[PDB]
Amino acid sequence: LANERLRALEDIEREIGAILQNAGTVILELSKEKTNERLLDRQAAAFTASVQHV
Amino acid sequence: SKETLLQSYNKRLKDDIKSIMDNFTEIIKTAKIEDETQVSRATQGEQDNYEMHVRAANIVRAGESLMKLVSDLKQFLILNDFPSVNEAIDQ
Amino acid sequence: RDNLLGISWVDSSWIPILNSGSVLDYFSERSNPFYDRTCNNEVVKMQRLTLEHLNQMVGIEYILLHAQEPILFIIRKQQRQSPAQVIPLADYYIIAGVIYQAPDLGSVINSRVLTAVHGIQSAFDEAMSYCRYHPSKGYWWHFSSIFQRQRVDALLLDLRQKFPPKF
Amino acid sequence: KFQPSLWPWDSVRNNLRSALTEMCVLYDVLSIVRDKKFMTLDPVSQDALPPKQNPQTLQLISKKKSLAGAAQILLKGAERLTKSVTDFNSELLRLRQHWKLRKVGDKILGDLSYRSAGSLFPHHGTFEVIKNPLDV
Amino acid sequence: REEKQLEASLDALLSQVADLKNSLGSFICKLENEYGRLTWPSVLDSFALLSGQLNTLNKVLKHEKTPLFRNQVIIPLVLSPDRDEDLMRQTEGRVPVFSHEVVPDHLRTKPDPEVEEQEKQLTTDAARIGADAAQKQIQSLNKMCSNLLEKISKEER
Repeated sequence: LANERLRALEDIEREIGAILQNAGTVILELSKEKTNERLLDRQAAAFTASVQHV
Repeated sequence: SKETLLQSYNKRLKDDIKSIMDNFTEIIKTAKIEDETQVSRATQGEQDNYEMHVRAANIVRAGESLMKLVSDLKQFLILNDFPSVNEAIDQ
Repeated sequence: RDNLLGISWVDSSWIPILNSGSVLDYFSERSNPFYDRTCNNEVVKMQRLTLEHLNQMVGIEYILLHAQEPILFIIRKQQRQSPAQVIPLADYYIIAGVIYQAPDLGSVINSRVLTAVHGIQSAFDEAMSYCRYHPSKGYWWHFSSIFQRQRVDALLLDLRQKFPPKF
Repeated sequence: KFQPSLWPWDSVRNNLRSALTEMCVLYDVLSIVRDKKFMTLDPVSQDALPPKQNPQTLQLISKKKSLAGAAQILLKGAERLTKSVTDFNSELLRLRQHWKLRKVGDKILGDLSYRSAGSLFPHHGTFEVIKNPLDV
Repeated sequence: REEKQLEASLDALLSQVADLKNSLGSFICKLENEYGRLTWPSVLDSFALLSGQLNTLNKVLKHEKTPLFRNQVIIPLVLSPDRDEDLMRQTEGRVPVFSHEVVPDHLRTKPDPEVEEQEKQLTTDAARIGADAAQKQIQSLNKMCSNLLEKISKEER
C-alpha cells in the first residue's frame, strides 16, 4: 500500500526535478560565458533521464 | 468503462511527455542564431522572446497536468486496487 | 538624418503659391533635408535652360510623377545614366504642401508586427502574473430536495388552480 | 468610460485591442495596396549601409535576454512546485482503510449499511465524500 | 512574372494576417462575453495557439522564396474627399472619407517611443564587447545548441 503510493510520490518529486533540470539547462545556456559545457551535457542527460523514467 | 478510463490516462501521459519534449526542443532550436534576411532584427527578436516565454509556460502547464495525472492515478489505486483493500480489511 | 522616414518638411509661406512647376520650386527653396543640395537640379537652377539640363547633366534628377491640382503632386527621384534611361532612387509625395517619403512595403509590415509582438508580450506577461497554482486547490487568480416534493408540487398545482394569481 | 463589466482583465484587453487596431491597419494597407486604385506599387532598387554589425550583436543580446526570461519563468514554476508539494488522498487512504467506498461518475460514494454484513434492510447508506481536508 | 509572385505573396500574407485578426478578435470577445470560469490553461492555450501559429506562419511565409519587400514602395494615386462606398465595402466596416489624413496615418514607420528607447538601450548595450567575444559566443552557442539537439534527436530513437 505504501509501496505504489510512495512510487507516485517519487514521480511527483521527479516531475519537479524535470522542470528544474529544464530550467537549469537554459540557465547555463543564457550565461555570457558557459565554461562547464560538460556540465551542460550532464544536465541535459539528467533532464532526458528524468523525463524518460517518469 | 474502466478500460476507457485507463486508455484516457495513457493518452494524457503520452501527450504530456510529448509536449514537454517538443517545447524544450523548439526553444533550443529557436535559441540558434541565424543570419537575418527580410526579418528586421528588432521584430525577429521580439517574436523569438514571445515564443520562448510561451513555450516555457507550456512546459510548466504540462508539468501541472502530469501532477494532475499522478493525483488521478493515486485516487484510482486507493479506490479500486483489490489486493490492498483485502490486506487492509484483514489487518 | 538618422531616419529619413520619420521627418517632415514644410514651408508655410510657399503654400498659397502652388502650381505644377512651383511644386518643384517649393521643393528647391533651400534647407529641405530630403532634397539634396548637391543635386543636378540646383546646377540647372544656377545659370539657365531648365528644359534640357535635366538630361545633359547626368546624375540624380527629381521627376514629378502624378499631378492632382489642389494637394497631391508625386515627386520621384531617379538617377539617369543617359537620355531615356531612368532608374528609381526614392519617392516623395506631397500632401497640402507637406512632403513625405514613401515607405517601402517591407518596413511598414515589420513596424506593425513589431508593435503586435510588443503589445501581446505586455499582455501575456501581465496575464502570467495573476495565475496562482496549488496541486490541491488547482488554479486560481490573484484577484436539497427530499423526494416527497412530487406530492407537494402536485399540491402546488392544485393550489394554482383552486386559487389563481391576480395581478 | 465603461465596459461590459470586466474590471479585472482590462489592461490585457487594451494591449490586445491595440494589436487588433494595428493588425486592421495591416489588413487595410495591404488590401488598398492590392487594388491598383487609391494606392500603387513601384519597384525601386535601393540599398542601405548598416552602421554597426547589427545581426551578430543584436541577436546576441536579444537571445540572451530571451533565454533569461524563459529560464526565469521555468525556475519560478519549479520552485513553486517545490513549495507546493512541501493531503486529500492520505485521508482517502485512512477513510478507505476504515470504510467501504466506491466511485460513480465523478462522485465518490460510500456504503454505511450492514448489507455487506448481512442485513436485508431496505435502506441504502450512501454517504458522499466532499473535499472541504475531507468531509462526509 | 515577378509581379505574379508579388501578388501571390500579398494574397498569402493577407490570409495570414486575416487569420491572426480573427484569432485576436475571438480571444478578445471570449474574454469579454466568457469572463467567468476562465482558467489559466485556457488563456495559455489561446496565447500559445495564437502567437505560435500566426507569428511562425508569418515568419515562414516572410522568409522563404519571396520577393524582397524593401523593393516595393507604397504610393497613392488620388486623394478625393468623398464618401466612397466601394472603399467602405473593400476595407471591411472601416476607413472613412479618403482624405488628407488617412494615408499620413497609415504610412507611419516611426515606432512607439518606448521601443525606440529600447532600441537606444540596445545600441547602448551594443557599445560593449564585440567582434571577438561576440563571434566566440555565437560559435559556442551554435555548437552547444547543435550538440543538445543531437543528443535529444538521438535519444528520441
